[PDB]
Formats: sequence, C-alpha cells, structure tokens
Amino acid sequence: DASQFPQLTKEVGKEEAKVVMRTSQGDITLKLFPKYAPLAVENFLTHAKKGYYDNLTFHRVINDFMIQSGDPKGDGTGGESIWKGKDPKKDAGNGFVNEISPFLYHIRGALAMANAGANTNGSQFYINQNKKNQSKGLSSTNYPKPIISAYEHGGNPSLDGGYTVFGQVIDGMDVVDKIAATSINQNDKPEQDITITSIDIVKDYRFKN
Repeated sequence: DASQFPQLTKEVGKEEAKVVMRTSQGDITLKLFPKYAPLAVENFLTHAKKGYYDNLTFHRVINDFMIQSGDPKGDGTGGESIWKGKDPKKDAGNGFVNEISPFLYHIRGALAMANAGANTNGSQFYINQNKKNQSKGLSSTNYPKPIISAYEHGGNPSLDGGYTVFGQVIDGMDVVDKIAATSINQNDKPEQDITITSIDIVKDYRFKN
C-alpha cells in the first residue's frame, strides 16, 4: 500500500510539517516527517525559525546525486544541532542519533541529514536529486514494492539505512535540478554561489518531552 510511504503523496498529512525554502535559484516546498524522524524535524524547524540557515550556501552540488547546505562554515566541516552544549540527552557534543525508518527512503526529492558517521547529525542537510532508474539495481527482497517503483525516477539507495531521511520535496523539484545543473560543464559557466534566502514555516510541528 503506497499510503504507508508518506513520500509518495504531495498532500501534507495531519502529522506532517510544511516549509518553503526560498533560494537564489527559486522556491523549494518540502513536507517533513516528525512521526518517523522527530529529532531531525525539530532540529531543522527550530534552526529555520531562528534564521540559522539564512544566507547559507549550497556548499556541495553534485549533478545526479544531491545538493547540500546547512553549514555556517560553508565547507562541510561546520554546523551543530540545536541541542549541542545544551541537552546531552539529545546531543552529547558530536550530534544527535540517526533516525532510520522502514517507511522513508533516499528516493529523488528526499530531504536527509548529512553526517560524519552514524549519530553525528548537526545542521547539514541534503536533497536527493539523482534521476537514474534505480529499480533493477535494488535488492527487491529488501525494499517495499511501492518504493522499488518510486526508485524508477531516481535516488541514492546506497544511502538507505546510513542517513536520516526527514522530508520530501513537494514543489520546486525543477529548482533542485537547476541548482544541480550548475555542476555540469562548470569549467565553462560563470562562478555562482547558490544561497538559501529564508525558510518560511507554513505548517509548524512541535514536540513533547
């Protein structure tokens, strides 16, 4: 049943959040999945609300792979969770735990947390942009049928189980593709720093202790 996999519908469910990530290349609308990755969703929404991501660059842009942002240092070495130095129950100093779900996958459009090892989630996030038909390459036995089908349109299945997925692009995939396109023949294109202008929380979500 495709309804068990919330990335397969653009409709924002009762227990889903919604944001608009305004970028120098256009607006990307994402829904988030606090039911399955509550730490990554709270971390991202809280940083977004406080302006932590404002004017940050997409510091990694790799065509047919993913686009990545959320590093105040702009080179992949920085960023921290909202709990670093504040709540050791959530972040002991090196980041928060991965949140792997059998309902969420690195299909094209998936929003995920970057990490420097399992359970080192800070503030860096990436959007899966790959467009390769990944269906045949999958170990079918280990993937739900609806997800094998969805992987026809692209994704990074090698990342499944290793990184938290916590959202999905529901509008503006063309913007994600335009950002990714800047890595193609970059030797013949003008220098360009792509930035997040702001993140508008359309439908917030909050968490209980």
